[PDB]
Amino acid sequence: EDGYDMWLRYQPIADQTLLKTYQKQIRHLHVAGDSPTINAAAAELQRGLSGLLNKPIVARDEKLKDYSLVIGTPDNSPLIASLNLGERLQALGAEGYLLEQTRINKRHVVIVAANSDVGVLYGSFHLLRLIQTQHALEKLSLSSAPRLQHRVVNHWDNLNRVVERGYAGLSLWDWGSLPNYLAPRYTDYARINASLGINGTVINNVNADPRVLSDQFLQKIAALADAFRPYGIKMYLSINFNSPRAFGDVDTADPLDPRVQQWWKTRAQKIYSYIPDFGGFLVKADSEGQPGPQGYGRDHAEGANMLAAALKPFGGVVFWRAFVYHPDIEDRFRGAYDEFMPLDGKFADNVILQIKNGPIDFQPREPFSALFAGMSRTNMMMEFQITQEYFGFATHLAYQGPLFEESLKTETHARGEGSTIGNILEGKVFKTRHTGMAGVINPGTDRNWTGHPFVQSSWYAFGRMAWDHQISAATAADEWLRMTFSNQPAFIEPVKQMMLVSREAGVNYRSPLGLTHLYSQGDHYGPAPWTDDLPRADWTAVYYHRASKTGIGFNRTKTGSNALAQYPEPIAKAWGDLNSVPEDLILWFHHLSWDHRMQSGRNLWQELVHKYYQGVEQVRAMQRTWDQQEAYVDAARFAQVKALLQVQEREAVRWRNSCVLYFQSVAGRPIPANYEQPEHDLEYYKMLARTTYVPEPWHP
Amino acid sequence: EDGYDMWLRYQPIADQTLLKTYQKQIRHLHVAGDSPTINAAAAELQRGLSGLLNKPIVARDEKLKDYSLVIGTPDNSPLIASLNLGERLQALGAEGYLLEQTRINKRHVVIVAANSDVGVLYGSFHLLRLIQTQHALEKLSLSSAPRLQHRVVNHWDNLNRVVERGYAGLSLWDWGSLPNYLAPRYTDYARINASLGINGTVINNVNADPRVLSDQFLQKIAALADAFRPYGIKMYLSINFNSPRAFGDVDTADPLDPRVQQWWKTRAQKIYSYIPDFGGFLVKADSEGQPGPQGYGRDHAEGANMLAAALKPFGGVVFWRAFVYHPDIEDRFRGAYDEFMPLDGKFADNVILQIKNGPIDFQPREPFSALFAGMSRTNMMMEFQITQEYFGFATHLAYQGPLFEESLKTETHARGEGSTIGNILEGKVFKTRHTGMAGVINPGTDRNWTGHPFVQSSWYAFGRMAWDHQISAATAADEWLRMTFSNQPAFIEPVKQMMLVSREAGVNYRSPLGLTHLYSQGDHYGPAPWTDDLPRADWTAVYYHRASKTGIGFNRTKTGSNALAQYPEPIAKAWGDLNSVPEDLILWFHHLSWDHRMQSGRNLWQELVHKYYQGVEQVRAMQRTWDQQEAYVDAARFAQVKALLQVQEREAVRWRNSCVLYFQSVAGRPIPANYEQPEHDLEYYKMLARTTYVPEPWHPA
Ligand SMILES: O=C(O)[C@H]1O[C@@H](O)[C@H](O)[C@@H](O)[C@@H]1O
Ligand SMILES: O=C(O)[C@H]1O[C@@H](O)[C@H](O)[C@@H](O)[C@@H]1O
Ligand SMILES: [Co+2]
Ligand SMILES: [Co+2]
Ligand SMILES: [Co+2]
Ligand SMILES: [Co+2]
Ligand SMILES: [Co+2]
Ligand SMILES: [Co+2]
Ligand SMILES: [Co+2]
Ligand SMILES: [Co+2]
Repeated sequence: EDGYDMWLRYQPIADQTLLKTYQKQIRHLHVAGDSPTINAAAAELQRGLSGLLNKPIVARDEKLKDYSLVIGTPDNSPLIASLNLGERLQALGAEGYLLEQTRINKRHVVIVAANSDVGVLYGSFHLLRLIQTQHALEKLSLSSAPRLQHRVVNHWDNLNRVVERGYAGLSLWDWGSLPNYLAPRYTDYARINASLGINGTVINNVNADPRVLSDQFLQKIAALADAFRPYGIKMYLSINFNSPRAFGDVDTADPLDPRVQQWWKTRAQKIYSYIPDFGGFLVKADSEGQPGPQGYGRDHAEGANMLAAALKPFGGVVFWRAFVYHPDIEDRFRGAYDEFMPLDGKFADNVILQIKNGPIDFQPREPFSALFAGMSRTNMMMEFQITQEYFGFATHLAYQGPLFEESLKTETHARGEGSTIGNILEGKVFKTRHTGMAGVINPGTDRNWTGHPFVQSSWYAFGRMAWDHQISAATAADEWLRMTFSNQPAFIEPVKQMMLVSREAGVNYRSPLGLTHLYSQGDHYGPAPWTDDLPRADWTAVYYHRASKTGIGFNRTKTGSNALAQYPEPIAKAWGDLNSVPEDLILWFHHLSWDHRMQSGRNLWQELVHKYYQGVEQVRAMQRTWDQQEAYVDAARFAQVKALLQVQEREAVRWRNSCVLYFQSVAGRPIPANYEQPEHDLEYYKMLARTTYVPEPWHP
Repeated sequence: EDGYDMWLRYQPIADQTLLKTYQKQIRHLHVAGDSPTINAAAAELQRGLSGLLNKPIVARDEKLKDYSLVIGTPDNSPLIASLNLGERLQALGAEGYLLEQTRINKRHVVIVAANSDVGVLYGSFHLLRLIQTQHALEKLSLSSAPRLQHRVVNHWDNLNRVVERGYAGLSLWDWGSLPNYLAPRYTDYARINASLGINGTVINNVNADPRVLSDQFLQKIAALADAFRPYGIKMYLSINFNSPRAFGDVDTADPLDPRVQQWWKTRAQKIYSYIPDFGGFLVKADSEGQPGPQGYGRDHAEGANMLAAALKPFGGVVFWRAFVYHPDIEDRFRGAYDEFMPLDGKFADNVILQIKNGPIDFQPREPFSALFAGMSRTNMMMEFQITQEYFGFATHLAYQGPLFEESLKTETHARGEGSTIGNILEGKVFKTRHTGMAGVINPGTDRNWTGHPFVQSSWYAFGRMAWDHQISAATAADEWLRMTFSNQPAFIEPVKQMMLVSREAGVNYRSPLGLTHLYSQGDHYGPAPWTDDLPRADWTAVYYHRASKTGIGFNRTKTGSNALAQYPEPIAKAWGDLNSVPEDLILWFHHLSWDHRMQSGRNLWQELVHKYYQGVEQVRAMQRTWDQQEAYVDAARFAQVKALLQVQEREAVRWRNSCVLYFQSVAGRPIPANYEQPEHDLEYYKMLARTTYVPEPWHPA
């Protein structure tokens, strides 16, 4: 087990009694269709069922045999059509499916039925997943349809193949051999994502390279799109807003200039000539030095709509990112909301605003982005981070399922109770239909795709939750563990719990209690809570914590930056009152004296120290848990995860010591005597922050 | 087949009659020894014999059974000791071995015998290679010993894991998880190299990062050294000469300053505390902006000997590179020789001067470095390039065996006939202390290690030739093809010939007839023969070709730069006379009229055009040959190679068109009508040279 198969490990079912039951139920595979998508589904079931059932199961179009798996749509499978499923199939829409044990002409069958070929593909992966996770097929009757339209992955890949915030190898896209070489890995990539129902990929960096739009690269990109197409995955590209200028075709990129409008229209025509089902564009504009409409004195709707008009005739959409923040505003927290709220309703219907979970930048815990509860006439989609930019690159174990679930189940009170982020994303709160979730996965050429084996779990949870935003972190972990490692209950339970606590451990040894943005700049690998004196104050650490001798925290109430007024009144009320604000967010909104007493009975200084030490203890406990699993895991992945956890414990100690000593130097309070005192001083940790190997190929 | 096993593919022998013979001969595996190295040999034989013979063969220390493979030294194997092999075995030295079908206590056996445990490991790999290449074991009686002492690989790896002139992925060394995580791939890397007898590795870039010497990194590096040790591979590091300054410990790096001398002594003590058998240092100094003794007004012997003194108490060596050339000399070709000859005899005995094959920079064909025939009182070693910096990155097929053989068999006449480069390296010409060969391999994390499958063949040939410098490119290709793809004769023959022509094809479409250095600067991906106006003239293209309306070539005879006078007289004579100079080197030494008539009957302009067009035709023929092999190769590697050959053909056309049109613009002569006229004009190719995606993660400064 080198991890190349990820969670699609088609190994013989270990439970011998259960295996016999599956072998009795699925003796044949019946597939009448022959479209590329159905062929992909048939190929997956043939390899999957053959591996899991430990016998050759070959896809055939022959007279129906007893105990068959039968797949198709009413349009390509007369057997499925003969069942007259009607309304039951109608509720499934364009991507849903039905899995059911039933009878066709007295033959025992299990059907994978859908309206479309892609629905059949998704249903086929779910059928395999039921077997992978040792679920019974007897009396099976279930249907599912995705809750979000655009379920996409994002890759911050540069064309030189270095990945920005990439800890898993070089970019998968081998430009030097494209379009000529159709590497099997491109198909495996499609299989991995299709297994989760992901239907779109943005292959290139948001810090966008205009070359992706050149003929040379569109031909290369078309080969990738061709490989992804049978798996239902549309191709998307990040664009550079100054492309008309970069190509030397127009002397401006102003979206109101007709020559610019025309340049994009012609470029869209060129794209669709190579990729007739091209999805559209991802846009990072007027942010962190990336060009945009504001560079020409135009607004974000003017820029987005210009691109959207170029795509409209071809059915393309614009994912316009809301990650924008000017350095001269009072409070970066307020930035995106103040930029986009005035534009609510001004965007075309093929524009979707892509918004990070929180208003800062993927920090270990952030409150929900106020834009989600404020934009009522604009399509929106979520952007989550999977790659561990802020959770320890490829050496820390940090399952992100809990972060995603926490976000999705957050009640916003935007329009009564039930205004959860998930419900907003689904479109039910504000009544929009163009919906989605994007996940910044940044995998690479490492054999296991993600570097750290457990980053696979985060990619997994993300795709499951993009399909159904109410799926819990626990449910996704249970499936992933079964698929990736073992179905042994004695293994599943402790490892699931280890996964579930890992996110919180990552918060605790870095920045608990509402602290944030304490990382070394600009690499983000280790601690640097002392960081000050950068060209922009909002890229420093002290800007966020505002620690002094008397207190800590950032006042975002009415008496401070009043960012709380950007939220619905029930949220502003709950978070603005010290009696009701969650302690896990408190320092985002309140500047508190070090003597403030917390729910635990500790004062704030004591609670801060307790949290930092708790995070290290949580890592140590993960170490012990993992060591207990040696009998259930292959020796190679066991040894790898054991080793990485040692690296993580060492780094967590460095984080803890650096931060506790830093805040001690500012507060002037002792570390309570029960704790192991750091043996080195703050100056030593400032030296480790200069000399600690930053393990990433890309650099700021 | 994803190429991860490279040439150690232990799959069942396909010839069923032959398989049965092997199965009859090797029924058991007997190993009495238990040192780490013997254990590694035993594990290799267990997995190798089990795979090749398609039956479980487990290494055991039990009473000898009939039809056993028995391995060991007289010191660790009483069975081998009982044969009283004496002088025959002893003559094979510290790394050699004997493979022999014989009898012990009336049992039929095949022995893998050596004086040392590493000799047993090397012999075990040769035993497996005999089976992998379908050689008979009946009456087997062969011995071998390496002809060079230091058989080393070099990795131009940066600590961020980006590889300089690396076309095969990120650096293998995962610094973020070291030393804690002992990745299996580190052992597989040691197996690959040990299978060729490679006994050293320099893991980091010659453009050296001082951090490798920090305690933090030495701990990491020690884990790698630990993984490599059972396989006989010593660890070496490239050093930055300014390290005492970079560490903030000394305000100078002057090798004559006692504080500097002491810094390195203390540093060596720290290294050896982590890695007790550390091999030593590779040094790129006073070259291309890298620091060195000349920065302190000292010479390269003063610098090298300072480092060598630090290592001497621990048995370490300094590989001091001769790749040095100042921008203000009249002819770069003369540089290394003029720098180092005055220092011949001044280097300490644990210093070895590491010299590239040619005096420029790994160009597709270079004449031999004159230093090899001149330095008669200094230890020398060869440096060859495997990574295809100048042969097309990871997209062109270019087996380098012929380049290495061409070099090693070149007669230099240093001390009369028999003064081949190989014999010089072996120590037979000048009678020297330390010998060796280094190969810049630059593999990475790509599943197949080398990107292009065929780069594996170059690494293979390199290690084979480091063991025995008289091994031909053809022999190494025959072995490699058998081990990597197929033993079918109908496959081997045409693919071997394809491999053998591939180097020449790469010369032909880039820079034939003694032309050189026509690449895009500084990435080296594509053609740029017009390159002029760089900060240093010796980094341009025009500096080398000197093309004009009347002629082309660089005068290195007595009437020009007289670089020929740096060679032994018979070479200076042969190359300086137009009647005897090889046409494949001619423009290195002569500036010739475009009307000069070549051996073929063509004038020089016509010959130049013919060679550039021939190179493209040679790639097209490689495509046709490869297509004919579909039945013999697995579908995945077949498809990959087919596709890469398409990329190569397209790029070779770009090269051809760019260079022919460029030289045409200068000569003002027509491309003969028999040749297909380029798809576009010279200005268009000057545009493709700005627009053509450079497929490498690393970029020049
Ligand atoms: O989302 C973004 O555009 C940016 O997000 C930040 O988290 C990363 O540090 C930066 O590399 C990205 O370009
Ligand atoms: O040998 C060397 O030091 C140099 O060789 C040249 O061929 C390479 O362009 C350069 O990247 C190396 O550093
Ligand atoms: Co893994
Ligand atoms: Co980059
Ligand atoms: Co735990
Ligand atoms: Co206190
Ligand atoms: Co290969
Ligand atoms: Co670099
Ligand atoms: Co050929
Ligand atoms: Co002519």
